[PDB]
Amino acid sequence: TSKKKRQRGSRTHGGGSHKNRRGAGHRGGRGDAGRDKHEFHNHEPLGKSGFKRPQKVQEEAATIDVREIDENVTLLAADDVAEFRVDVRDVVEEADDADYVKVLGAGQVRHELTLIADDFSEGAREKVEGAGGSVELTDLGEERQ
Amino acid sequence: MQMPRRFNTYCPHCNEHQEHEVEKVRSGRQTGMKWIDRQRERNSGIGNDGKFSKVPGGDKPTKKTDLKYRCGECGKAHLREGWRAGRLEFQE
Amino acid sequence: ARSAYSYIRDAWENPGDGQLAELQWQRQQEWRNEGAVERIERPTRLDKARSQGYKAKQGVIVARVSVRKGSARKRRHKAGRRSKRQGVTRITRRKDIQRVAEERASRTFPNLRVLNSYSVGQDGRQKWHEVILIDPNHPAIQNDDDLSWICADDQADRVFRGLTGAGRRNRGLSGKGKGSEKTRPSLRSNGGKA
RNA sequence: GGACUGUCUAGUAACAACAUAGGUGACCGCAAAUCCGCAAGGACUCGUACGGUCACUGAAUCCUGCCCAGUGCAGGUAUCUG
RNA sequence: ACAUCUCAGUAUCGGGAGGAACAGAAAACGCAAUGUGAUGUCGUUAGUAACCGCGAGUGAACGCGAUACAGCCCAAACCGA
Ligand SMILES: [Cl-]
Ligand SMILES: [Cl-]
Ligand SMILES: [Cl-]
Ligand SMILES: [Cl-]
Ligand SMILES: [K+]
Ligand SMILES: [Mg+2]
Ligand SMILES: [Mg+2]
Ligand SMILES: [Mg+2]
Ligand SMILES: [Mg+2]
Ligand SMILES: [Mg+2]
Ligand SMILES: [Mg+2]
Ligand SMILES: [Mg+2]
Ligand SMILES: [Mg+2]
Ligand SMILES: [Mg+2]
Ligand SMILES: [Mg+2]
Ligand SMILES: [Mg+2]
Ligand SMILES: [Mg+2]
Ligand code: NA
Ligand code: NA
Ligand code: NA
Ligand code: NA
Ligand code: NA
Ligand code: NA
Ligand code: NA
Ligand code: NA
Ligand code: NA
Ligand code: NA
Ligand code: NA
Ligand code: NA
Ligand code: NA
Repeated sequence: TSKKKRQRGSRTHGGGSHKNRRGAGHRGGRGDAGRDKHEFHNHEPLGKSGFKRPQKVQEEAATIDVREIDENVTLLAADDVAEFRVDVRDVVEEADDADYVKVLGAGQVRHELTLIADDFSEGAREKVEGAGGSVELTDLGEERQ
Repeated sequence: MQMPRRFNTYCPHCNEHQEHEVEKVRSGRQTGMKWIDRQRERNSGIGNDGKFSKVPGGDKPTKKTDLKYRCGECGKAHLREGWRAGRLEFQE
Repeated sequence: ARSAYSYIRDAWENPGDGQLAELQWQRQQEWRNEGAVERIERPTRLDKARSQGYKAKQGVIVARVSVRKGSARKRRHKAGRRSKRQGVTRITRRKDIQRVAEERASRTFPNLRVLNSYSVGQDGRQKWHEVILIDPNHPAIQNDDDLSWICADDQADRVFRGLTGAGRRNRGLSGKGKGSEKTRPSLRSNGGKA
């Protein structure tokens, strides 16, 4: 039995005095009315902030953390088993409509990996060379200067 | 109140105390080419023109100090918080 | 070599210069004394006519139509209106003078259909255009592989529905890309927003 | 009290209210002044200053003083503003 | 409260076509490309970009997945009844 189904006989259906549930006055105005006066509480302040750049000048990067790669190496049997080597561009999902692929250094690297990507970070590098591994920058990756 | 035209104080640019010269900020002219100037033309037409139909506000009994502190050596200026003053006159 | 037609065209690039200038000064005097719709035997600008569809044939008609210059002839509000809608003077109509002339002509010839039109000048208070009309019932046209299409039922009263050339342009259908989001495939379908 | 005959709140007001002749000022020579229309056009007007428009006062009799600073209208205007 | 805004290009008014109308073979797009390739419409893009007493509110498109697919004729040049 629902709350609704128990209202017959209550007269007010939970509204308190029958002088309550009338029009927009019981709401303090239609929609967002009074967002700076009587109902300013818990409303983001009035104002203009910052600027936007034209969408066709914006770039969307494809990210991936080392932890993800390293945790699935033994399962990624369909990828080169060097002295491990994996072209990152083939691992990441959503790599089609992306401007490039970048490897981030989050997590551990318990293997000797030879990574191929368009861009890396310090932590990504240090952790790969920390496990006696290399990092190979792609031709697109040659855009660093 | 009176105020010395030149005195020693911290220059946030050199990062060491130096002699600054005090001047009153003059109003820079309007180019009339900012976004607000364009919206006035676009949005104004037949009948009332919203905000662009309003007229100048009013006046406070006393305005704060609008000054420019210029460093004697590096020559750059910095701004400071003002204080209500009925009149300001520099000494020398 | 240049066609003889290319010369009529060139003179009309500058209706204020040369002989055409003197010609226009003379003509308009007789024009101002004529009606609103005057059927004429030969087009004033041969090159433009033929370019638009004209043909020296049975069932092809032409008519000069004068319309007044200026904005809308509107009556001031008689009941309550917010300031935005109390205008009279700066209000103009959304249909252009050339499209107005085309209509006043098609009504004079209730059996014919508008093919196209062009401008033939104006003075200080009126504009003249020459509409080209076609008899959809004459067999000379019904067998013309160039003009027969204007015989179909769906071409009936084509001017009043904006299917004319000047019509389609005034409806903002020129551009095929940017700026034509609310105009194509029709103004009415896009909630009337252009 | 209103000069008089006259008009009015169909349905709580018939009056001292409105009208009136009479007095006064204003605008206009007619392609006018005043007014109607979005326009095409129209009333006044088959009229022309002894006219007709726009107002005030309100028969007759005796009269109708002073003020142009403010507001209004109108004319002029070196110079200022525009 | 209210004047821009909103209700809405809605109600209502004038004119007109059909069995469907309108649109339509780029002076296009601009995931900028070594790329797409007429038009409607459906799903999505997205309440995103953009508007706005920058208040309340308002509000696309390119692309994509589908449906269905189809491209052609003049004016002129050169001929001249
Ligand atoms: Cl941005
Ligand atoms: Cl100051
Ligand atoms: Cl027609
Ligand atoms: Cl594309
Ligand atoms: K309103
Ligand atoms: Mg205005
Ligand atoms: Mg449609
Ligand atoms: Mg009486
Ligand atoms: Mg009574
Ligand atoms: Mg009585
Ligand atoms: Mg009685
Ligand atoms: Mg009386
Ligand atoms: Mg009198
Ligand atoms: Mg009199
Ligand atoms: Mg809207
Ligand atoms: Mg408000
Ligand atoms: Mg686009
Ligand atoms: Na409750
Ligand atoms: Na109630
Ligand atoms: Na509320
Ligand atoms: Na407030
Ligand atoms: Na894509
Ligand atoms: Na605009
Ligand atoms: Na017709
Ligand atoms: Na528009
Ligand atoms: Na009597
Ligand atoms: Na006075
Ligand atoms: Na005076
Ligand atoms: Na109110
Ligand atoms: Na607004």
